[PDB]
Amino acid sequence: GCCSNPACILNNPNQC
Repeated sequence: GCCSNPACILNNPNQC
């Protein structure tokens, strides 16, 4: 999901 690095990390909401 977002544990590695999709666009999630940029905002760092979920980050997994």
